Amino acid sequence: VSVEIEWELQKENSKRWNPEVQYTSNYNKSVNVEFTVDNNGVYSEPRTIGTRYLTRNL
Amino acid sequence: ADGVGNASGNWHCDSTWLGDRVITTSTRTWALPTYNNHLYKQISSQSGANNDNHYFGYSTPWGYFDFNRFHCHFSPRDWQRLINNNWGFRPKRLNFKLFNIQVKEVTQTDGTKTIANNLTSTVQVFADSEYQLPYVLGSAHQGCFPPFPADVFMVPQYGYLTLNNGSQAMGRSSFYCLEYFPSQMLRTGNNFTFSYTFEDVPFHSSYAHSQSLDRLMNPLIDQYLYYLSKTQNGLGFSQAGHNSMRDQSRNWLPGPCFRQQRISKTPTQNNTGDFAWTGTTRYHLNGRNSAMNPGPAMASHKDDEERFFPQNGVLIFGKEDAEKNNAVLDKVIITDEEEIRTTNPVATGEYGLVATNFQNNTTAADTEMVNAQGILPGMVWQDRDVYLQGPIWAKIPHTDGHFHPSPLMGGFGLKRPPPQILIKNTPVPADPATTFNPAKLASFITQYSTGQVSVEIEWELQKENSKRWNPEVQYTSNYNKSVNVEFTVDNNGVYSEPRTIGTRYLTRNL
Amino acid sequence: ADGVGNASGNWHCDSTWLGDRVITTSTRTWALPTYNNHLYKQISSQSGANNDNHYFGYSTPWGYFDFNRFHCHFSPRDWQRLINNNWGFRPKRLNFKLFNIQVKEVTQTDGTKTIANNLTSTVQVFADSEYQLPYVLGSAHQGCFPPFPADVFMVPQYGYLTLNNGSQAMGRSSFYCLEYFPSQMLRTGNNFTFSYTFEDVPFHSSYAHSQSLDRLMNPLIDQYLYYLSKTQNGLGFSQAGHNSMRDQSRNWLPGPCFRQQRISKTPTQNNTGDFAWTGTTRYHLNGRNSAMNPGPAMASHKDDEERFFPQNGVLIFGKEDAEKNNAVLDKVIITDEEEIRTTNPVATGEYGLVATNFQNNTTAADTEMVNAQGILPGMVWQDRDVYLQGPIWAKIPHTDGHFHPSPLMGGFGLKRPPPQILIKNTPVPADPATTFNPAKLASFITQYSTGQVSVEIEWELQKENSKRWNPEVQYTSNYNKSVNVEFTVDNNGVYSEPRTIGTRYLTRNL
Amino acid sequence: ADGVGNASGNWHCDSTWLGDRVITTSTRTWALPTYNNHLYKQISSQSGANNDNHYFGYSTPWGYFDFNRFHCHFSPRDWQRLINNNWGFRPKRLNFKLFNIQVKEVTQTDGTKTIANNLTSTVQVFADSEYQLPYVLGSAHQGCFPPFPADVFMVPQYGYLTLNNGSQAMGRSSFYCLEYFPSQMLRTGNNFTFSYTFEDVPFHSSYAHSQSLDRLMNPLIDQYLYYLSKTQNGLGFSQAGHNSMRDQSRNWLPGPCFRQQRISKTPTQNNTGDFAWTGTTRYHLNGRNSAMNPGPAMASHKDDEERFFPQNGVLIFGKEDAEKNNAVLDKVIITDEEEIRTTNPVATGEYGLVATNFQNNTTAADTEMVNAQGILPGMVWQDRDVYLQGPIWAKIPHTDGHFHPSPLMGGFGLKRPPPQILIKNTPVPADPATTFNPAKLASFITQYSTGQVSVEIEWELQKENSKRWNPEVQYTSNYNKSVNVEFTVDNNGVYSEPRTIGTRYLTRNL
Repeated sequence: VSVEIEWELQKENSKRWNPEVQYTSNYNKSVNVEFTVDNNGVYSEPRTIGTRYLTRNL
Repeated sequence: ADGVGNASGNWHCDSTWLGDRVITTSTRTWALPTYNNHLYKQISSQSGANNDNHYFGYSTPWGYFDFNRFHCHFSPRDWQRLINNNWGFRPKRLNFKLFNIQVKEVTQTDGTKTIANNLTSTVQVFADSEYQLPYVLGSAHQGCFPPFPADVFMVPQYGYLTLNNGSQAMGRSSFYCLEYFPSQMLRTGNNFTFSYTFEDVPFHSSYAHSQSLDRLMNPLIDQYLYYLSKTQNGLGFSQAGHNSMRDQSRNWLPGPCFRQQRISKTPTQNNTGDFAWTGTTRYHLNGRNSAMNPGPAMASHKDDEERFFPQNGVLIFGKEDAEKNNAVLDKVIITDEEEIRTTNPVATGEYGLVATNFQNNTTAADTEMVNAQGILPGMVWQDRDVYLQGPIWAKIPHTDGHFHPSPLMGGFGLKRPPPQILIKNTPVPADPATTFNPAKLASFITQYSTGQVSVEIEWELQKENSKRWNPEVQYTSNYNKSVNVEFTVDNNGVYSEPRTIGTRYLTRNL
Repeated sequence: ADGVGNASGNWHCDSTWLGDRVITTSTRTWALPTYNNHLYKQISSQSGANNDNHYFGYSTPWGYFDFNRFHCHFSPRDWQRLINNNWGFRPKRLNFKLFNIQVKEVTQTDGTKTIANNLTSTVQVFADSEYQLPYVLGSAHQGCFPPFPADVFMVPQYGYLTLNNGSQAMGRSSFYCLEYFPSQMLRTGNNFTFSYTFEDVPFHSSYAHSQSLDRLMNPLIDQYLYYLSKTQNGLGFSQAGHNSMRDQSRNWLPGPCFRQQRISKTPTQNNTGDFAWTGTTRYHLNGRNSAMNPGPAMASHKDDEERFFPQNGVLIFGKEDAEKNNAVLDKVIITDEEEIRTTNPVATGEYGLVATNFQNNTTAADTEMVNAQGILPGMVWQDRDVYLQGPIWAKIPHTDGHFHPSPLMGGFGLKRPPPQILIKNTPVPADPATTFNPAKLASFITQYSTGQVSVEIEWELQKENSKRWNPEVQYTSNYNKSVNVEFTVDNNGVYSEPRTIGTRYLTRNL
Repeated sequence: ADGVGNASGNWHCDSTWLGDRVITTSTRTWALPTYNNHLYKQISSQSGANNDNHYFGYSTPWGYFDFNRFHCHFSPRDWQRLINNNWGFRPKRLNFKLFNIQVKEVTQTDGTKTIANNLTSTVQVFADSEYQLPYVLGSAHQGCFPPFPADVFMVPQYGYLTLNNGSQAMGRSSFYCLEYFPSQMLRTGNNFTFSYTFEDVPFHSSYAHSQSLDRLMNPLIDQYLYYLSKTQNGLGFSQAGHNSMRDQSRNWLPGPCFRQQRISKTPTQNNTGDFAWTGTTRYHLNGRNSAMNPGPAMASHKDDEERFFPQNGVLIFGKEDAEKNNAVLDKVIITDEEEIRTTNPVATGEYGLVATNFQNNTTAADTEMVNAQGILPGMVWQDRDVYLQGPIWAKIPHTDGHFHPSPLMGGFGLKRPPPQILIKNTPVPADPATTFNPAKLASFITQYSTGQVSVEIEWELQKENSKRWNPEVQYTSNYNKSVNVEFTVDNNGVYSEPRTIGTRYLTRNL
């Protein structure tokens, strides 16, 4: 079974000077890589990821 | 843009009444200092402040122009023409111009100040037309064009707030550098012009209802519907009619309310303790309390109660000589929303009574007051009135949802309001050292600027088509003699606005 | 070029992101003194100087404009947009403008300074577009456009060096008179514009490898090739596989290295003597020693050694309040090249081990460390990263030969770089004597100039096409509360860059 | 794509010699199991492994096709035709086809296996043409097309490595899901075709020099230049000539070298200890040591030393019956690079001698050996030879810099090499439960697939234009009688490649 979805995007036009908060992987070493399979082939989603990172004025 | 000896604009101050439109034009003289000694600064509340009062933000070297009050554009006579003859009005478009720029340099010397023209200095100006900066118009700040066209005013300094946690900042807090925008640079020969079109908005309602929501029926005829008129010794049902209007079935409901405390203009009728804060109605947001002022549109008092007003529920203006802090009642002017008592609950009362239990042979029927009531289907209401000295528009916050976005201080809610116009004196360094120093320059020539500014607004009018036989109420000057004439200068040249003037005089049926 | 009362340019400071391009525009206010009291001067080192430090050259009355750092053109947010989303970028073209020229005269008088406009004075400017002058951009000097657009800066003085023998000069030493060039002369109404196109250069690599050069094989499958796995009691040969990756045959070699001394950020782990000079790696040229700083691109430390850094092998920036001399470790920011450890040797280790003898029945096999290794066929390497506060380009020396001319401090090597832009206040003599004197005039009116300068650069971007499933590392602000916001002004108006920001976040396979 | 009873391709195995081109075509029969029971798995080294051997990566359910050895495409006779007649060759283009797909299902039952056709099952295949996956071809792994066209081979399993720190992973480590690519799905009637064009690459040099770099002069004539021929009792200078060739001035230098240990094929001439690891030349990368095998192209031995070979410096192939671990010398075939001794240093010697001090009246002149020497201007060298059983191409790592990217195991360096072709049996679930279970399905029908695969490569040839009078050396079979014929099957049907065959037979001047 296949499903294709087209999504429309709204770009960011901010004049903010300082850097934004951004979703990032941890750069440090670890036993497993987040959002991958383990040694037994089980895929896992370690954490939830929302959408709200960039900012906007009221 | 010609040069030193040629004026770059003329004085346009006028009002033109054309049919279903009125065009106001206003010109004033302004003066702009150097703010913050050219620097941006982080600003925040002190450690000892109440949590409700903490903040974090920045002050900028820029100034900005604010024409967001009705008396910037309408003379008192013009306002009278508007409100006595029209059921509604709204803004349509505007033009803005900055001209006759003059830059001055000030030198302290030994004992006295010396002022001279700096012919080669520039001022910078830009309009934030993409709404990329925090929008501080619409907070009812001072610094507008003065109501009397001969008065000269100081341009206010621009600053803004961002996310705070106590007195500190959060990672998502934003810092804006206004030099990171394109801006026009003006020498004394140059000028700046901007034009803008208002988005469609509904007419402000300048009228009062001549009917109340609970008396919309024909007083001569009974209803065909029945209500429960008797419980004692068995149920009984009756058709309501002219002798019981409180019992008739109806199609609509009064508007929402959030009840406020009741203050008396008679001093002996008030409690003598300190309830100024504890008596206010407040909203709780991220651990901080804010007064809900003025809050939802609600009538100020009911019939024959005109001595009372809601504690935080009405706009209050100062008289010309009023102090900034702890002015007495006689020095302020309290607006009165009584005209909306036909559709809106009184601000200091309950919405109504709701049933709380199940009545039976052994249990009486119980009710309790509802002091805060949100929207219900079938509700109708009027928004707060606008005033000659009150605000005009506000920016609707950019959010997923809002409901009926009429700004609660009154006026027109706009998604894309008139843009902020920012202005700054370009810094002119004093003589630098003759050996290279990498530090940023800290030594500047003392300067300020002055010029004229004009704004033209086209307003659309909604005419009155009433069949009312008897004369209307109308706003009028008093015809009797007096020591001064209202809305004029006194013997010392001080202009004053003696009273507030709303818009609701003509009437309309529900 | 119109005249006194008309601005000759506008403030353009913006960034525009279009598809595979980003256009930065930067404007600043500058001030230029008179340098050297209008004179050219021979300058040289003192007799007592160390031979390594001798020099001979000239200082000129001219100043020059330097925009050769990334933070001149990119706000911190813009830099974030760049590095989180793109695998590479390079400059394409630029425009330069000098405008709103103001010339001031200063008079000492009796007790206080007086400053006035000199409307008829001129400033001279020219771009050395034929590269006829010594090119001093690209030496990482101070005096650039400040990173924060509201700061005002002093234009640095131009000087240069030529051949020296000790403190003396050689017959082939060159002297350049900058008045022997054509230059434009500007009064307060005039402006100057220059445009330039960058030569084709490879994209900077803004990415880290997600593989290391020694792990490029399929871990599931053995090699068909054999290696010598056993010498004891006779030779034996094996096919390497997942359990011995150190033995597999490979196609490529790590990049070159020149080993440097290892410094610890933990104070007690360092020797307490004076090795600051004697510990550095140096090159010997015409009898003079120069530190090799930063030297070849090499990784700063290996895994889990992040407390160590190479003595002369990394760029080091000061914090805002750092002293010029002998600042402590906590006052500086040390860059970290660890991302290139996948292809490049660690700066503080050996390249490897080489065989030194012939083994036999009576003689064991011997090896020794190779601490300096030049290029070999089959080597691959990454160049040093670029930083928000680091340099952009350098002029490739004009020579018969060079190899891989990526400037070692980082950035883009250019045969024909952006030309030097030279500027000077034209001398205005004071009143001469009324009897002819042939001596050159020594008495001048004290003057300085100020104005605005703008530079626009178009950058080409290389997009990321990765099939990586899991999320990338990304540069981010901290989300927690803090007393100040990073990369902003403080309560006194001082802008500061708290940390260095490299370009290597996204990943790519080898 | 017609259906069950129609073949989807024909057997194409041929070689066509046309002028300056040769087209090889190769077809084989393959079999593909289910790998990893359909799962992706994280794989890593054990805790007890040597740091040099740690790794982190993933094994995938996919297989892949590898034709990256010369004997996949050239019969031994064809290779002879190539090397005896041509000075060079390079690949130009290729076509790939997968066809006659058959999917089988296996059932265990009670005592014996049962195999049947699954007519509706599919296999998935795609070519990674954008180079988005780790490229594991070019590591000399097993699993290629077998050299003898009648042999049937198992498709090898695809896996890859990413960044490791010890046995753990780093944030920048990448995970790739191959189902996140588009792929063609084939039932038994379907086929797959792919075509590719090689990028321009230089011809492999199939020739040996008939001159050595140190004898390029005219032996009959003296030089006009002088050298220092006498120091004793005063300096003296002479013109070099035929009797002193070691003293003549020359224009060029031998190629670079990194010296390796010397192993004897005579067992008693070797040390009896364990130097297998400690004797190797190694590079040090991010704390890990890797043998430099084969390393820079260097001649295996000097004249009359043919019993010696460099420890880690030559390709070594197994004889047909060689063990995987600790095979004795008689069971392996050691390649010999002696033909490049004309321009390249011998692998087991020094590059030369360098001066270390300043000679004077009291101090003798000193030199020392240089055992590792990088590139110098004026160097020339030959790259390593290619072999009938050796690799063809390798992917040049994607990096800022590389030098002379000829892969060190031999063959053609390619920025955009022939893409990896990945293939997998689509999983077919067994009967699921009749009540919904959200867990992923763990129970599958046991299947494998088989089919034919073809690859056609067009090669460009560089002809020989020599004026040499005397006959060349040529690769030849032995003409004498023998029990078996070289490069054939034996009485049991085992094909074997008895010896390695290089390309360098014809000669050319320097």
